[PDB]
Amino acid sequence: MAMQKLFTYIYEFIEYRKMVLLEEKVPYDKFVQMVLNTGFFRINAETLNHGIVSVFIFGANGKYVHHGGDMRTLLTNTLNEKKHYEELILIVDKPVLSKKNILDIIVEQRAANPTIVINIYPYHLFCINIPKVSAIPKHKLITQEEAQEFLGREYLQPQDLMQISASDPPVVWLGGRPGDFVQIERPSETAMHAVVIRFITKSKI
Amino acid sequence: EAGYAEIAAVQFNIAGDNDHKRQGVMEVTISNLFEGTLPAEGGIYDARMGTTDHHYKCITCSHQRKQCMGHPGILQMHAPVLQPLFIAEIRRWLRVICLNCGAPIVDLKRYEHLIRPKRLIEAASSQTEGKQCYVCKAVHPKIVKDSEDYFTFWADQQGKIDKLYPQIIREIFSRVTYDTVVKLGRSKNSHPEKLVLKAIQIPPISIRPGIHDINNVIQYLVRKNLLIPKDLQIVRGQKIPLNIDRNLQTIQQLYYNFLLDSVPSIMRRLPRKEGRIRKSLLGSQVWSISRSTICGNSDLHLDEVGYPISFARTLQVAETVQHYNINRLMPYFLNGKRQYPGCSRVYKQITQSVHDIEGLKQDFRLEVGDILYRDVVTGDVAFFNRQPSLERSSIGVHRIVVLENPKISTFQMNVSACAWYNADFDGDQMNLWVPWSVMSRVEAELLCSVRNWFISTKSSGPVNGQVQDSTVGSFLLTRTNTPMGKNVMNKLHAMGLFQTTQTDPPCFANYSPTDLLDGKSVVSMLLRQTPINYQRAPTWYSEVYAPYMHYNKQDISTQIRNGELIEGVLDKKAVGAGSSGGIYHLISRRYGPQQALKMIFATQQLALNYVRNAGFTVSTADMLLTPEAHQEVQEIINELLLESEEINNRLLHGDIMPPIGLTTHDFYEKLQLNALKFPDRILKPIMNSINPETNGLFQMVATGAKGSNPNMIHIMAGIGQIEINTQRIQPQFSFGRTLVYYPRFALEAQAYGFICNSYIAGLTSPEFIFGEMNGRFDLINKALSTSSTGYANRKAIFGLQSCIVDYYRRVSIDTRLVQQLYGEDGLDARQLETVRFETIMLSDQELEDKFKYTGIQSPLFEEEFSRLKKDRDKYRQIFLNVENFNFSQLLTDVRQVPVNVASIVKNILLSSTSGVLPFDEKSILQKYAMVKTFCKNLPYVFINNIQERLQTPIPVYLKRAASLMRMLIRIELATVKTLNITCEQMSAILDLIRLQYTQSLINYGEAVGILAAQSVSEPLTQYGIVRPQEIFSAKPVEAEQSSEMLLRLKNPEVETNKTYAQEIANSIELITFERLILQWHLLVMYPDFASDVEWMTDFLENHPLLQPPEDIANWCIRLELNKTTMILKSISLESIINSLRAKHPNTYIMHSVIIIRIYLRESAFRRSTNTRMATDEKIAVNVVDKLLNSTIRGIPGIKNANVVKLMRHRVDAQGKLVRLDNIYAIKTNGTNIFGAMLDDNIDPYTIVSSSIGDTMELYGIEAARQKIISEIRTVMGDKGPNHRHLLMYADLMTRTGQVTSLEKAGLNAREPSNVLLRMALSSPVQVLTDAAVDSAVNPIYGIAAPTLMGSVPRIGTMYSDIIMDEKYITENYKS
Amino acid sequence: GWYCFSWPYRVDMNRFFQFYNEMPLVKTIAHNYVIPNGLNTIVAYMIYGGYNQEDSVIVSQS
Amino acid sequence: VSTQSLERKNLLNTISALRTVNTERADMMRRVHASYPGYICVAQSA
Amino acid sequence: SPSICEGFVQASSQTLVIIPDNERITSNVLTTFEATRLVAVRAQQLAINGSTMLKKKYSSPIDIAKQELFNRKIPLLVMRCIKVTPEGQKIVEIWNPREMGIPLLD
Amino acid sequence: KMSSRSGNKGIAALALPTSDMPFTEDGLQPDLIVNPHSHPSRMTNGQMIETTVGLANALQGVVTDGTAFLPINVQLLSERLAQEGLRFNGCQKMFNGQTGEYFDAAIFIGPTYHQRLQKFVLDDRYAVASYGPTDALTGQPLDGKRSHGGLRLGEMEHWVLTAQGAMQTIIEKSHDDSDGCISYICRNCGEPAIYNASHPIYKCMNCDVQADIGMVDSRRSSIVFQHEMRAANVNITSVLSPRVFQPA
Ligand SMILES: [Mg+2]
Ligand SMILES: [Zn+2]
Ligand SMILES: [Zn+2]
Repeated sequence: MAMQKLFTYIYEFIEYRKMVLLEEKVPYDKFVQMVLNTGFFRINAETLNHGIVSVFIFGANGKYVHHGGDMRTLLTNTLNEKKHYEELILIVDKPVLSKKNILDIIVEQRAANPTIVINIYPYHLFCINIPKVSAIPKHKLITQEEAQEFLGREYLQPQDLMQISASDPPVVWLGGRPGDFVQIERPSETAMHAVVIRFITKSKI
Repeated sequence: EAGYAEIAAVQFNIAGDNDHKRQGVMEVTISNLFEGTLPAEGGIYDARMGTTDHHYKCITCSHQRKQCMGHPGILQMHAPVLQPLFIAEIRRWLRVICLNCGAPIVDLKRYEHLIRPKRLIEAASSQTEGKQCYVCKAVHPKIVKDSEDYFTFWADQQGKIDKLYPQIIREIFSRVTYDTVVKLGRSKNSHPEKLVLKAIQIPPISIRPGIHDINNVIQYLVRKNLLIPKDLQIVRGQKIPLNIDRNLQTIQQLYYNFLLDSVPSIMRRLPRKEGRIRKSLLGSQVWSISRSTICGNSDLHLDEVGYPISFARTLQVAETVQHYNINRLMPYFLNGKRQYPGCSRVYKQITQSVHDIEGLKQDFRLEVGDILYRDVVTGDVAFFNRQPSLERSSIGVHRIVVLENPKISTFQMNVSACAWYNADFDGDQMNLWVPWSVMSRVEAELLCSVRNWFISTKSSGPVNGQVQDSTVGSFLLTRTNTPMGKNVMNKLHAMGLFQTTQTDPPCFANYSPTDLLDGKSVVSMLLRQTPINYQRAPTWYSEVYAPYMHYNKQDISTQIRNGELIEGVLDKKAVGAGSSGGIYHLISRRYGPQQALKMIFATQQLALNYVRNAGFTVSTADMLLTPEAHQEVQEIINELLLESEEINNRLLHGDIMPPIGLTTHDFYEKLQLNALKFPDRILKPIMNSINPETNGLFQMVATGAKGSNPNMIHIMAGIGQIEINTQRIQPQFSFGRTLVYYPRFALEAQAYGFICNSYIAGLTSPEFIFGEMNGRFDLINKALSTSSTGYANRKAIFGLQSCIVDYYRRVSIDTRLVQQLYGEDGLDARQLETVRFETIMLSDQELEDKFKYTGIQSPLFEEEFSRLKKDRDKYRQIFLNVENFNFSQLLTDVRQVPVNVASIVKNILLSSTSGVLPFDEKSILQKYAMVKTFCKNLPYVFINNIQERLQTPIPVYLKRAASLMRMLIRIELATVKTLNITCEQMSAILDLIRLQYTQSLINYGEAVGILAAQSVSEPLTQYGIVRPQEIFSAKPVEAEQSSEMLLRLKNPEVETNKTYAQEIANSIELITFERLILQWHLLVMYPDFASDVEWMTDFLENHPLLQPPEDIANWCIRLELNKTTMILKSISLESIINSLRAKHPNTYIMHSVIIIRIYLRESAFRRSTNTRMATDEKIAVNVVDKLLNSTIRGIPGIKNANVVKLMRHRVDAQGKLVRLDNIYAIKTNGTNIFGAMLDDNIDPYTIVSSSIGDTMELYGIEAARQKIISEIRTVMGDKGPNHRHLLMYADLMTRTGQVTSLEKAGLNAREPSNVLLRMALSSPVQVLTDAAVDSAVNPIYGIAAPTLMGSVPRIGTMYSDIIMDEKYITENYKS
Repeated sequence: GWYCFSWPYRVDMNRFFQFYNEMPLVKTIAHNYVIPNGLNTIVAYMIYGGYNQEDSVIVSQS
Repeated sequence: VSTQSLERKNLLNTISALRTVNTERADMMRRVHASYPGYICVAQSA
Repeated sequence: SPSICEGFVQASSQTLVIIPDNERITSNVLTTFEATRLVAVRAQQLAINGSTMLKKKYSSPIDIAKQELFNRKIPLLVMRCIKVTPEGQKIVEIWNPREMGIPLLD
Repeated sequence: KMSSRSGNKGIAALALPTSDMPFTEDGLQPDLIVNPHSHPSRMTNGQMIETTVGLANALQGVVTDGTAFLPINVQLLSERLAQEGLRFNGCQKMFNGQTGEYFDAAIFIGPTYHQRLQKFVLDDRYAVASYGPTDALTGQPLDGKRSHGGLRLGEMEHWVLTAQGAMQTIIEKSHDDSDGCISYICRNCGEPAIYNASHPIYKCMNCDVQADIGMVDSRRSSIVFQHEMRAANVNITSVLSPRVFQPA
């Protein structure tokens, strides 16, 4: 049921990340037909900083996943267009993350494009509205200035904090880049609730 | 001239030739050990390498044996030798550089993107044999490690086999440039040439005294060194004589065995529990210590220990003679070693020597500055220790009472002090040492006094109280009626109860000799010193005993008002040990733990002095049933056996049908286990036989002094069914017999452990054996108590011990945050009180009636009530969510808080001179603002009063820490509750709230990671099975053994129908393709296939759409489907077929109309290009294996699924929080969180898994942190530790962003640079070897790093530095 | 108890010879084959001052 | 050979030492087994 | 080729930075550890000298030190090391036990 | 340690004179006073039946057989007491020996067979003083009473004393009482130095003119530990804490 969940929660993800859509939303059966034929579905969004974010949803059997050459071709032909790109989210099935090859093309395209964020994620990260899960505390991104004043009061360096991966599901839904700080409000059975600040490190892939 | 220093860091490196030649103080030249009495000069025993003999000094430092640490020596090897520890390093250096030029063969700009301590190993991993150089064009040969030893390598140039002698290896490594080392992982200090040694280090004699067996290996090595030619030269491939080859391999083997033999080795001294680190560095043998058997003494206070006088004259206390104690110390000096108390030695500072007191001068005097070593006297403090030391109350400081009777050799202590040490008087031994230093003596009395351990750090509740005689004696004393009538005593006997308490005696002047005093009147005389308020029911009142026994109404409700015992008995509930909220816990909370210990002793003497006039005994007739009551028990037991026989007769006729899931065997045994349980009415004949007013066996049980109801039933009525592993006696005597006495497949209940006899009646041989089997199990599990938790304790401590409280109340590991605030509230576990929040459950109408103030019409009282609602709703929302992501953790209105504000208010309402105050709006308006401002400034408790005056901004995490206390203050100090309190009395209440809140904060520099490890490892004793070992090892999902899940239903309306829950619970379960198939065959065709060719006929005519397609080669995978299971779970044939050709489009099924025959295609075989043994047999089974695992219906990983009934809270339309009991959900067997979200019958926002790894993978590290707390909490049980000790495990294990373990792998990830901590844990030799090749810098912090370096941790009393106040001394003192 | 009947003819390490021994008033079959090593002490089952609490006994000095 | 020192604390200990037989598995073999009655004392152990 | 002591450079000396009194963040109440340490140090130093401004006479260093702490006459200061900057500073807070809250030391 | 045949072992805690022990109306007084609270959880009923049976044996003049698995009847054994002139429960009116006051309760007293367990307190009793035999290598006391050495504060005792914050006790026991010593280290190289105040030696074998020796408190087994690591070609360098200076 992964694709039906994706077709709703990818747009809930785009809305939660404060992005407007650059296309028209197609009926669900049209979505499935494009994924099955073209091999992927492309969603464009515009951030507040007028940057373009493109999301690629890949089928669990397409040519772009099993063969590195087609994925490389798609990445070169997507990163050569006339848009002000800010990030590429590539949504794949979970086993694709254990396949070394496609990960190597991802790392070369990161190296070949230093100002573009190339991220590859599994399906489960977008099959539910992650911020609304009960078990997940409330995450928020704080500015560099607020974090700097917090650390100056605390006599701390950013490396002294607890750290959170940039591929942590709530940090992905926030858009947390490495080097940012995420304030987390969590339930406590001793103080009834607590606040911590974590330092976003590099992603798993 | 040498100033005071402290080691800040330790750097690890590899020692080369230059280091040995510069550190060494001499060179070993001869093999002569002793020329004469003195050691031979130039040998391995030379006096330049230190002195281990008491005749001669060290030549080097001119110190005696005690002050000389030894010095190293040099041995110039005639032949270079490989370093034994870094042999692997040598190997992995021979693989990545060219043997002819030294320039690297691999590409330097390929491995540079990885972290430095890895890229060298990665480069050595890739194959290099056959590769050719670029600057010298020399093909790099193979490097093959020999298997006849540990060090020799062979160069293999396409079959040319040569032996790489260490001279050749040094020549190869000498041409490696420094840039090659730097830019391919290693440091400038780890140049490979240092791996081959020509000058070895002979260790100092202080390391090898006993001029040992190491001295033989050093002596043998020096002798065979001399045989080797002085200038032997080795070139590549050169011929050498075999005698030299033997000598070269002999010195290398001797050196390798000198270091790493069987890891007489230098490195074999380190590893094990008896090794250097754990036995000599992490432990100690100490002087000035004693040990003896412990014994009881009811005349000792709880913080006193009785010390035998013979021990008091052995152990001493050092007293520096000054002008203020010269007169006090003179009697000790004059008594000497012949009269007690005396002394043993005097340290004269004008000669700097210690003189024994008996062989001492006649012209001797005590000068100011001498140190007198006097005896131990009454009032001295002493550390008291019982092993194993598992909690921090295992060492406590007691005031010494010297037992001057010479015939007593035991350590005597009060029975109520045994709760600290988990001790009893069956032969336990305890250690005792008396601090002799002034600094150690101060902190014994101020820090380590046993009053500090009165409240448990593990459980936050009291430890001490009455045990066994003051529990049953306090019951008898406060009992309303004696068998002699009213429970009273005359004035003389009331006075006699107090003549031992060692308090100030009360006044009995207003009592005639014939005036009678109640037992409660006498207790009230003692409790008036520390007036408390108490009201609970006693242990005496049990609803179990109520039907068969008459209770006196003024005994079953204990009440205390300002220290007056108004009614009720005192027993285990009030005065018992470990009783939370009892008399002594309340006394400690108002007057301090020392005042509570003084009252335990004082009420103990009233209890004991009462019984010495009332008597208490147990006899054989206390355990004997009346003949009428014996028949009543036999009737009850026959009913148990008759109901057990009814089940057997159903088994005879085959009338036992189990449910869906259980077999007939397990359903039969469940029926038997429950049919053979004693009814609650079994206590009618027991309670009919006994008189509760006189029976001593009943009164020990009923008051909670000792024993339990099953003990009374076993003794008096019957033992019943023996359950082992909640199961009956399983037949282990040859296939259906439990014992030789019972026939095979016996159906009687006696054959499986039902004991119809009580102990008082006497068991028979089969019943004795079954009871023996039951008893032996408990002994074995108690034997696993020590071993299982002991190993888990040491791994918990080494993972947690580096966590120490900062000056911000944060928890850090030297700089790195583990917790932003300790416990998220910043409080000590010994300073908490459980208090009820009384707005949580109220409705919007009840809350408005109770808490809305309508007396004055001002907007301030609308706002005051609105914050009450907001705190109410916020509390509801937070802990209603906590209920969602837990299995069975429900909302509570009772919290642990630093301060009990309700009791503080009422204790000031009673001691007031004013009654009901007149109405006064200004006073009410003034009081509201003072409470409002107090709550606003409350988080400044966490900073200081300087920042509160300046009103500097408060950090957000400190605002959140004061949220519970802000909520509580606004409840208990609401206007509707402080009407009678004056404004002057309000400022008194606020000051006392803020004082008690400051006193409850955790101390700077407290080792709270050790506290957590101690507190969580204690409840594992009553549990160390697989599940704890899965939480603490961070085991992945596939490694779990007890994975579960808790799926809620899609709708709060549909949760009520149990039938609807069963519909969904069957859908999600994994019904794969294997279990549907009863028979299957992998393959004019085979016989019995005429139906198949008939199936070929009728299937083709059904629909001509599809036929055996153009691709079908040679295989016939025919199966048949069990039809019972298809009906059982309502599977359909349409479902099965459509499932099979929607995941595997490599087949055509021919479903027929049950049989199924799967055929395949040739296209399925040729995309196996990654496989070059791909036959037809294996790949056909492989695709069957990939087809048989196809999910027919359900969620993968969900093996089972049951419907369970949940207890949950919810807010009504009236705002009331009700606990709904009629809620159904699914508890699967196996976790798949993502599978449950791809499903519309399950609510996706409340999926609860018991898997930490599955929660981390799906939800993140913050949800995995909460999961670790929940998963540890279940393992702890019902008496698990405080919640802040669980946050300590979870915050440490998740501090890096990933869930790390408490094993060596986790310590390596969290603290990689702390080499000394990691060596102390498991395996020093491998840890030290890695640290040397990495040039590891190890900053000194924590516990283990300073302990291994011989220093003390900067912790506790040493966390803050003391400096001398110059500006105060120059203006107040004179030279 | 009577650990051996030849103790004066031995040089033992940490061995105890008890002078007086009694047959139990309630004996069992095991005392047909082993010498009893004990005394028939008069025991009172009672609370007396709190000195026999938790597996301790009060003994008669006489 | 597995031998022990004859610690003659009393005559009962002397007789008991001469009739003493010496040897999850570590906990499975410390049980009281159903074949013991008559040959191994069900009560006597450490 | 060289020795480890060659490239070894000793830790550079530090400057003691003292936080001004109005910017101190730690508590104005002695911890039990700090009070215990002050009394222990003062008791040992009274075992050395014996010179004290305490008005009443005692026969033990420990009693003198305890009363000096309680009566606010103890001639010591508490240094709380907040941070060590890698530029070479040691930021500390100086706390005067004569002017702080004294914990419950029964 | 004493014990009855039912396995109820106990330590002799107090010894009272004849005139302080309790006595019945007939002058019978105990040899042992055992707590009634040792019975109910341990369920040692054979000791109570033995006292009941043995109480009438003594007056009858007989020794009876109380072997296990013989038929017994505690009701008939208690009636045997009443036929011998005692109470059914075997309890008697008893007086307090110290005050002469009768208890308001009959006390269960009678002959129970007791044994002396060979755990002598004098054998387990031990105490050392500040000095004695010392191990040659580590410099710590020897192991226990047999060697006239010291007792052990093991690994778990340092965990407890660290949890308590008792660091000045750890110095006193693990340093001033076990094997503490003074180590000298050169500032400029981190290697051990050679310092001798009397017979003045102030030298480092690695600098020899840039020697800056500071004394660090250590303990001998740790210095032995660092020499054992250097003997295996792992170089240990100790970075000392830097000097701190007030500004200006
Ligand atoms: Mg014991
Ligand atoms: Zn020397
Ligand atoms: Zn030096």
